Amino acid sequence: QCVNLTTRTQLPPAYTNSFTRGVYYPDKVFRSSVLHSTQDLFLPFFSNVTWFHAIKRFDNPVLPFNDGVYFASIEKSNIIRGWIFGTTLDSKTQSLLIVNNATNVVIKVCEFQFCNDPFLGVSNHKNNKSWMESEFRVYSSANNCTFEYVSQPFLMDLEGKQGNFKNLREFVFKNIDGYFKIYSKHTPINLVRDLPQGFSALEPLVDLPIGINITRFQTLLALSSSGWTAGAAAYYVGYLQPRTFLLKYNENGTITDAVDCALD
Amino acid sequence: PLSETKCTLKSFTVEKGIYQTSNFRVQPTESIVRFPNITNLCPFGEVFNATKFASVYAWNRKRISNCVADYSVLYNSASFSTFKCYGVSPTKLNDLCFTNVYADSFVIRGDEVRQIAPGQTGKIADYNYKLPDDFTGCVIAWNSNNLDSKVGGNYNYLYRLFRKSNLKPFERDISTEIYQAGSTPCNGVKGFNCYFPLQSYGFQPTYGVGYQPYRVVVLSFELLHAPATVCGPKKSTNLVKNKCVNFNFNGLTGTGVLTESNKKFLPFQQFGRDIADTTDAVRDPQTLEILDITPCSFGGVSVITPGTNTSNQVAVLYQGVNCTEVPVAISNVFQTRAGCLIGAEHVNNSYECDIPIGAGICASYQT
Amino acid sequence: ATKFASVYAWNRKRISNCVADYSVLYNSASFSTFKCYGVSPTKLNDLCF
Amino acid sequence: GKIQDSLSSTASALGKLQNVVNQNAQALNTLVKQLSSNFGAISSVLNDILSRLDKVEAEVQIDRLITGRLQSLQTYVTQQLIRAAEIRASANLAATKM
Amino acid sequence: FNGLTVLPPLLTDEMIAQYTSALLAGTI
Ligand SMILES: *[C@@H]1O[C@H](CO)[C@@H](O[C@@H]2O[C@H](CO)[C@@H](O)[C@H](O)[C@H]2NC(C)=O)[C@H](O)[C@H]1NC(C)=O
Ligand SMILES: *[C@@H]1O[C@H](CO)[C@@H](O[C@@H]2O[C@H](CO)[C@@H](O)[C@H](O)[C@H]2NC(C)=O)[C@H](O)[C@H]1NC(C)=O
Ligand SMILES: *[C@@H]1O[C@H](CO)[C@@H](O[C@@H]2O[C@H](CO)[C@@H](O)[C@H](O)[C@H]2NC(C)=O)[C@H](O)[C@H]1NC(C)=O
Ligand SMILES: *[C@@H]1O[C@H](CO)[C@@H](O[C@@H]2O[C@H](CO)[C@@H](O)[C@H](O)[C@H]2NC(C)=O)[C@H](O)[C@H]1NC(C)=O
Ligand SMILES: *[C@@H]1O[C@H](CO)[C@@H](O[C@@H]2O[C@H](CO)[C@@H](O)[C@H](O)[C@H]2NC(C)=O)[C@H](O)[C@H]1NC(C)=O
Ligand SMILES: *[C@@H]1O[C@H](CO)[C@@H](O)[C@H](O)[C@H]1NC(C)=O
Ligand SMILES: *[C@@H]1O[C@H](CO)[C@@H](O)[C@H](O)[C@H]1NC(C)=O
Ligand SMILES: *[C@@H]1O[C@H](CO)[C@@H](O)[C@H](O)[C@H]1NC(C)=O
Ligand SMILES: *[C@@H]1O[C@H](CO)[C@@H](O)[C@H](O)[C@H]1NC(C)=O
Ligand SMILES: *[C@@H]1O[C@H](CO)[C@@H](O)[C@H](O)[C@H]1NC(C)=O
Ligand SMILES: *[C@@H]1O[C@H](CO)[C@@H](O)[C@H](O)[C@H]1NC(C)=O
Repeated sequence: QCVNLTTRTQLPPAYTNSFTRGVYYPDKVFRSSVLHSTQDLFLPFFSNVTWFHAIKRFDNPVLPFNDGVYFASIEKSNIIRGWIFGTTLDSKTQSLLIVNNATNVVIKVCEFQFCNDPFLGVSNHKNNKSWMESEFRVYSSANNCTFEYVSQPFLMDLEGKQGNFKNLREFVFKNIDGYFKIYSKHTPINLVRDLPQGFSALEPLVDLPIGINITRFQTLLALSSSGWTAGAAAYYVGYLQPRTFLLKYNENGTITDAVDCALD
Repeated sequence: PLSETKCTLKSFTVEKGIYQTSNFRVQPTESIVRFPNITNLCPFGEVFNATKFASVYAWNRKRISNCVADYSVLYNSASFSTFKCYGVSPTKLNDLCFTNVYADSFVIRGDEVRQIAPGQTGKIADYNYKLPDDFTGCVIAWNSNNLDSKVGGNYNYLYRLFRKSNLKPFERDISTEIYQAGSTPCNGVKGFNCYFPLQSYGFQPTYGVGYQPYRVVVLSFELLHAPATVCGPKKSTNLVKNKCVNFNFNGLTGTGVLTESNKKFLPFQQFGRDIADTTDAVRDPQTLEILDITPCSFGGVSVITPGTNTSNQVAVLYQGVNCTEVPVAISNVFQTRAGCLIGAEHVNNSYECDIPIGAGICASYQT
Repeated sequence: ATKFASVYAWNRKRISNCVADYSVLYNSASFSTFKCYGVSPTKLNDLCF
Repeated sequence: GKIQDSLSSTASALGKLQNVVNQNAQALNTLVKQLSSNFGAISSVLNDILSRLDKVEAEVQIDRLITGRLQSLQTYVTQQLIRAAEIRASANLAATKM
Repeated sequence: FNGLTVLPPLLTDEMIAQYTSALLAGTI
């Protein structure tokens, strides 16, 4: 099935200042108390990042992927449920799908034919308490395939109702010679609408040998075709640059703080 | 040591003084190799006996991982024509661990094999397939007129004939859009200065040497930046700790003593380094402990001798070495902050210095 | 040219006062030997002699 | 007592001595750092090239390391001489004050 | 560790302290 969810009012995006985030391990080599420096595609400090917010509010536009993108979102009830990566997103060329809805972190690499506004429909909105994927509108066709990955199945919790956000989700996407390196860090925070203040490292979660061309990307939003209610969710998008950084490794060994060379 | 100091002073008599010589070293007691518990064989058999090779303009790249490889069969096989390596030694492939393995499948004209090498030039090396300047690996090819070439003409091995610009290493294009080589813009499927970007190899068994199709395989890999996934046919041996050994971890050679490490390695980290940016801690591929690495003691050998005429007895000093090292010759041993001392009788009653030693010690000749 | 002399009487044809298109020479496959020693083959189109 | 307090006052009062020990550490740290550079070679670990290349092809690659690494000692050792001469001149000044 | 070595000075911190004490003793 395939339905256009244009249940959104035309609102321009917003901006917030990326203070100290977007710092990830440049290599798989351990150091301790070393003031090592490295050059790599990095997000410069104190950068306006495009701000999105889901509330009714269904801001799901297509965003370009020019030279790496840093993503973050303060998450509650696991609203965000996947991402889309590719270069054409019309089954003409190769495309990437990453989905972590409730059970599987499934990654598939096929020339999928998507909807105009792809998503995953979740049933049982304001009735008997449950949340399960009813409308599978992410793609329609699976013409040819080249790769797939499946993590161990699980059962995450999609329940809760609180007055403030309790979980932060960070993810870094970049393709160097076709390797979709993933750097993530989850931090339990207590804020309302602002990006957390502080510094955190980004461990390499997974690195994939996909080796496909990528230009633009999209995210997944979870929910008779029209009309439903969404919770309060926001996320940000930042862009990396070829900027040299200084990295501090504590005596035990991990990134303690980072110093942007060309900031000031 | 008397002969050594004579040799290093270039005289058959040496004055009463302390002279340096060749520095002491602890030889490695044995050799140990550490490899992961991998036993399944790499699919090089199917890689090199694949029935159909993709057209070079759409050359197929296949990944190979988590397997055991033996490139010796390919090296020694006479069925192959040109096995030229560029970053590694062909016989030295078989004692190294590789992070990732690329298999590139494509068939070109035999006369065009020279253009596959890194840094080459030509229409094929520009917009069919190419290598970076720093290619690490080998190239292998062999004639295939016996099977690929057909009497009716093996025209199915297409390739790009036109391109706007020279593409990048390991970059492929599939779109067959009509090329607007001429000044005028163009569309449609044909036209003057509107040329199809493809033209096809014509392969028949009747063609002479050099023009026949060659089944070409290009092997690409990277070393020492990622955890080992493909390793050679070397067999792991039992680990020996706190002894000077010629250790080998996934190809990372070295020389020193291996000890257990208290540094907390994250699961993705396997290579540890110091402020010197040189390996000092490695995770054993067999079991996931952390092994500290340190080269066992080496120090200067400063011979302490009186005048040659006065005496021939000599006291050998090992600079900055604990006496728990080399024995006697090449029951009278002393420890100094400057190092271990052999051949001297330590005494408590003091005199004026004659031969400086280190950390306030001085040697002298007396009953 | 219809006739080329041998190696002893190799003819010299001085070329001057013209704009030279070396790109078409580079692209044509009719030339079996093509190697440059002092310059790069691709950039003959960007220099003046 | 002022000498007691003046010495106790600022930690930079001993800069005439601190800079000396810092610089040899700086030069050594710079000298040590050089081993991590490639000087145009395929790697920076002399054991790597030996295992990575044969006898007849590596023999030129170690030649790349041997030039830069040795040239670093010349730069390092010479820079030690001038400092050694500087200290030697200062010591003679100290001896006169002694 | 890579051929870098620090050899201790011949005069130890105690003796030079005694030297300074000797130098000061005669001075006063
Ligand atoms: C959502 O709306 C878009 C248009 O805003 C639809 O795209 C059109 O699809 C039709 C039929 O597939 C084409 O004939 C049009 O050319 C498309 N428009 C454009 C601008 O290309 C899309 O199909 C809609 N999706 C759904 C599920 O209804
Ligand atoms: C990756 O895909 C993008 C588009 O998805 C390619 O960029 C296009 O390039 C062509 C010709 O260079 C242009 O006509 C298009 O306008 C470009 N589109 C965009 C969105 O930029 C890009 O060349 C591809 N790269 C590789 C290596 O395949
Ligand atoms: C991507 O998937 C499409 C869908 O099948 C493949 O298209 C087929 O290609 C073969 C090869 O010539 C044709 O014989 C079929 O007719 C094509 N299918 C259709 C529906 O036209 C395509 O080959 C796949 N991509 C690759 C690289 O194999
Ligand atoms: C070693 O890494 C851990 C990372 O969590 C840290 O050590 C913790 O230090 C605190 C403060 O004393 C203790 O309460 C914890 O019990 C320690 N955890 C562990 C696992 O040891 C610290 O970042 C590193 N250690 C030091 C000394 O910096
Ligand atoms: C030379 O090495 C020996 C042993 O490796 C050192 O002996 C140790 O001495 C300390 C205290 O002096 C003891 O606590 C240890 O138990 C001793 N080691 C052993 C194995 O018993 C010796 O100290 C070293 N030399 C110097 C000058 O420190
Ligand atoms: C980010 O961009 C917006 C508009 O594009 C601008 O108003 C804002 O000042 C920028 N950020 C900073 C830190 O100036
Ligand atoms: C009532 O709850 C059950 C739970 O098993 C669910 O299957 C059913 O769909 C619910 N009823 C409606 C009308 O959704
Ligand atoms: C992993 O290595 C250990 C140590 O040799 C061995 O006992 C074990 O069988 C290996 N695992 C497998 C699956 O073979
Ligand atoms: C391919 O098959 C032939 C059988 O004739 C065999 O001799 C050869 O070893 C095979 N090649 C590989 C790489 O297995
Ligand atoms: C060594 O000493 C003896 C006397 O003790 C003397 O005869 C001899 O000449 C000395 N050696 C040299 C080389 O002068
Ligand atoms: C030096 O004195 C210590 C006691 O302080 C004694 O144990 C040692 O045997 C003495 N050595 C000599 C050579 O007199």
